[PDB]
Amino acid sequence: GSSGSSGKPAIPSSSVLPSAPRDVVPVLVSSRFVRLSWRPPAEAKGNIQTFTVFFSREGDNRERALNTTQPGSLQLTVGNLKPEAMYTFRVVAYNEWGPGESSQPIKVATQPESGPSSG
Repeated sequence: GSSGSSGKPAIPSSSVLPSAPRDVVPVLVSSRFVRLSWRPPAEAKGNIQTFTVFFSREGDNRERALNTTQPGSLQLTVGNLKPEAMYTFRVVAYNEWGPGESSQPIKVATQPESGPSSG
């Protein structure tokens, strides 16, 4: 796994930035959506607005971005996915400063939904 080669000038050395979240694990995965649960960062260094969760289909390079969590919850359910397909979910903390350390990219295979398989 190697992808990124990106960066901006005058950027903070992940000092006053929030530490990467706990290895996000697929507590609950569905055929259409996939829920994820992770622990909040102890050192936010300011005030966190929300958590950004990415998701992309196998092969493809780009990915969407869904940021929306409850007031006091680090759980976010991502829907509108494709069944019988490997997806790569991620998690990032966006605080006053900005996006701190990026979490580890996980791979979850959606559950089989009315698969075309001939028996």
